[PDB]
Amino acid sequence: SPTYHSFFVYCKGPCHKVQPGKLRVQCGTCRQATLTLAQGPSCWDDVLIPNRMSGECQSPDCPGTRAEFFFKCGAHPTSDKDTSVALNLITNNSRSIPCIACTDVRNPVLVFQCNHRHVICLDCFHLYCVTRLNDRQFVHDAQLGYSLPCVAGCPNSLIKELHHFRILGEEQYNRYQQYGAEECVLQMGGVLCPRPGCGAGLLPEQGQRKVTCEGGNGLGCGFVFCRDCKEAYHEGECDRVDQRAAEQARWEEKTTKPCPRCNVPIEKNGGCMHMKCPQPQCKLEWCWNCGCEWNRACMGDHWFDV
Ligand SMILES: [Zn+2]
Ligand SMILES: [Zn+2]
Ligand SMILES: [Zn+2]
Ligand SMILES: [Zn+2]
Ligand SMILES: [Zn+2]
Ligand SMILES: [Zn+2]
Ligand SMILES: [Zn+2]
Ligand SMILES: [Zn+2]
Repeated sequence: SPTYHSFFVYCKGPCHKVQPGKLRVQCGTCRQATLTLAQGPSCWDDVLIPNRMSGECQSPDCPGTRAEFFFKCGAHPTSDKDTSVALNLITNNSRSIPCIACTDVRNPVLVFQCNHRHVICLDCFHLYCVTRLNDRQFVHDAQLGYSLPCVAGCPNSLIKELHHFRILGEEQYNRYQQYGAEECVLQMGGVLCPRPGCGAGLLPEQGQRKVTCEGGNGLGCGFVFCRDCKEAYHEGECDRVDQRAAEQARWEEKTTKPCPRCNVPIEKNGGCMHMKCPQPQCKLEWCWNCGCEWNRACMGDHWFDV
């Protein structure tokens, strides 16, 4: 069996891309991996929202009870300080839901938070982002920043977790981070350097037709152009969705398994994989997905499932 990954993070290095991640927990007081939970997480809310969960710290002389969750890259060994941000939209495609754009079944996939919960693959999410970025069609939000909604155009589907734009790659992501400053230069009646390589945000004298690509702190490529036609400076004068694919690509379209040791059935209590046999004879703790004994690798790879 290949490893079942519930979690995906963006690793700042050495990976510099999206990788499967490991979920971890520590005492919110002492910041040590000694926080014991009465019952494990079952959803993203349990791990993303501060103080949502509780437990008891096994550390000597620590009264902490706050469960603090963080993620790490799974590609390589990592310090417990080397945390990465969780791309909570990215989902394990257990259900084999087709993509909304290429209609291929891939894993993992990004699931928007609209009502229909449309599904899109990471390669097609990249394309959607780069297009919107080039056509300068990101949506401004009220002090939130620039985001995108579901590719279907659904309402209430803006991505709140802006780090999901890291999946564009460092080049495209840098552009996105600079999106606002570009928009604002233009709103101030400024202009961008016509040279595709440069594209500096310039604020030449109002009225001035002759613009030189130069600016604050050494910025500039030295190109000298006309402000009206964007050509080099001249003396004289100028001269998406498929309706069927979108219905197929919906996240919302097995409930009991026999205990592995004793065989009495158990019903799945939430999204948590940690199964505890209530049967006195047995009392096997096991992983709902893998059917094996409960263990750290399971916690890290898929403590809960979505
Ligand atoms: Zn990494
Ligand atoms: Zn503690
Ligand atoms: Zn949608
Ligand atoms: Zn796709
Ligand atoms: Zn320039
Ligand atoms: Zn001109
Ligand atoms: Zn059992
Ligand atoms: Zn497992």
